Amino acid sequence: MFENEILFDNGQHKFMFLGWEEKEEEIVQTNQYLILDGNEGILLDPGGAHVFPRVMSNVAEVVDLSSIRHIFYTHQDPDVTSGILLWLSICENAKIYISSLWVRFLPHFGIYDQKRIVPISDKGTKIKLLSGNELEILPAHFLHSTGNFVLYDPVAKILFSGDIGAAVFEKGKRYRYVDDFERHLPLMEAFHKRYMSSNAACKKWVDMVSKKKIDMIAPQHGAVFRGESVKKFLEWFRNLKCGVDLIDNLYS
Amino acid sequence: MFENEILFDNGQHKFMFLGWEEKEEEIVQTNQYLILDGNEGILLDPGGAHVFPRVMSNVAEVVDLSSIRHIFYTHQDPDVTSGILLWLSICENAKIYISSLWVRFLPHFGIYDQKRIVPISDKGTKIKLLSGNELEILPAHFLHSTGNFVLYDPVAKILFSGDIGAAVFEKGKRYRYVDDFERHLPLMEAFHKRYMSSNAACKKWVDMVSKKKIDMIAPQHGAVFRGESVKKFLEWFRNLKCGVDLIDNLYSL
Ligand SMILES: [Zn+2]
Ligand SMILES: [Zn+2]
Ligand SMILES: [Zn+2]
Ligand SMILES: [Zn+2]
Repeated sequence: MFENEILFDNGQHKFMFLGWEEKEEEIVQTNQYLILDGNEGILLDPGGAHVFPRVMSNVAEVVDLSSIRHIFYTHQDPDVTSGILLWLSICENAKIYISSLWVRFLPHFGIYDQKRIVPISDKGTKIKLLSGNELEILPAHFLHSTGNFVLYDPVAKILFSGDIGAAVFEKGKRYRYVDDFERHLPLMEAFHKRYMSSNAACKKWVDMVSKKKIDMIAPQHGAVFRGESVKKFLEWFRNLKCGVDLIDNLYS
Repeated sequence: MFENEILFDNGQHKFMFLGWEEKEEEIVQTNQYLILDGNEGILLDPGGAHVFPRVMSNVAEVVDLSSIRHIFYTHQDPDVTSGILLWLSICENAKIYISSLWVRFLPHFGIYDQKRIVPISDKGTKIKLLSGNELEILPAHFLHSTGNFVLYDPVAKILFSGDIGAAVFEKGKRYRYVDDFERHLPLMEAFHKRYMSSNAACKKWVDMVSKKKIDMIAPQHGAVFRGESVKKFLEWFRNLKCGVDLIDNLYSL
C-alpha cells in the first residue's frame, strides 16, 4: 500500500494523506498532507529537500501545483522545512505560514521573496479560503519546538497534529492507521517522553484542542488516529511525564 | 570591521570568533567559531547555506579546509545545520557531531555519507584532539531545542553556549563584545523568555556549567560575554522564568 489516501471527502473539500516511500530508508519516517477546497490546495508540512521529488509527484497527480495557495509549517525542523526553496519555486502561488519565531531563520536556506512568508503570532490564526471555509492554526508550543503549531480542519474534523502523536515504527512493520491504541502506544512512548517539553505543555495543549470536534488525528510522523484511539491518545498525552519532567536523565 | 578575531591564543591552541558580513540583511544574525589545536580545526555551528561562502572564506584564510577534522552542531535549527551538505563536501576529513535526536533527521537536507556523523548521547561527550587536549560537549537540552548541547573548551576557558546568551541587535547597532551587562540585557530578554523552555532547565544548566572555569561565553547569536558580564549572565539566566513557565501567555484564555 502507501499510496495517496483520502481521509475526508465531501465533494467540495478533501483531506489527503500523501503516499510513502515504498521501502524503508535510513531517514526518519514522515507524513505529508494535502487539503483541497474548491480549486485551491493547502500543503501541511510538505517536508524536506530529499523527499521533495516524491512528495511533489504525489501532489501533482492530484492537483496542479499552481493551485497550491497555502503551505503550513508547524515548526522549523529539517523534516518539515528544508524543502522550502523547492516548494517556493514549483508552487509559484503558494504563501508559507510559519511561527514568527522562525521567519528570520528560514532565509538561512537561501534567497526567496520573503513577503511570501506569513508569520503566525503565538496564539494562532486562521487561513481564510476562497470558498469561505477556514483552517484554524492553533498553538502547540514546546511540543516539541518552542515555536510550534497544529492545524484543525473544521470541515473535515481532522486535527493535523505535527510531531504530537508521532510513532517510531518497528523495522518492516509500518502501517498507516491506528486502531488499537494500546498496541500502538509502545511505538510512541519513548519519542514523546524524550522530545516533548513537559506535562505542563502537554496538558495545556490537550485542554485547548479538546474543545474541537476531532474525528481523526493526523501526525507528521507515524500513523493516523481514527475511532476511539483519538480520545485515548488525548487522555494518555494529557498525563504524560516528559522532557524537563525527567531532567535527571538529561543533565549530569 | 568585523573580521576574524582571536578570543584565546596560547600558541598551540586558538579560539576564534569568525568575521561578520559588512551589510545587514533580513535574516537572524549568527556567530561562527573556529577552534585550532595544533594543525586540526574544529568548527562550531558553521551555519546555514546562505552564509556558507562567507564563513568558508573566513575559515580558509586561517587554516586549510582539509584540516577541519570536527564539526559540532549544537542542535537542528536551520541557522545551525542547513549548510551541512556544503560543509561535508568542502571539509573532506571532518566528522559531524550532533545530538542522537537529530541524526536521522539530517538526511532530509540531502544525501551524504552517513558514516561521517557522530551521534551525541544525551549526557554529552568529549572530542579527544590529537594533541591530548579535549573539548567537552555538555548537555543543554530544552535551551531551546529538545536535543541541544554546548561546548566547553578547557584550554581556552571558553564556553560556546549555542543559543544561550543570544542577543537580537537593533538594526545597524551590531557590536561584538559585551561590556555592560545591564545595558546588553534589553537585547536578550525577549529571546530567552520566549525560546528557552523553563527555569527548571535553565537552573540545571547554570549549576552544571558553573562548576567549570569560564572566562568568556560565546553565543551562536549576539555578542561575546567577557569579564563580569559572564557572571551576571549566569546569575540572571539561573533565575529566568521562560517558556512553559509562561505558557498561559502563549495560549488564549
Ligand atoms: Zn520536530
Ligand atoms: Zn517532525
Ligand atoms: Zn535554535
Ligand atoms: Zn540559533
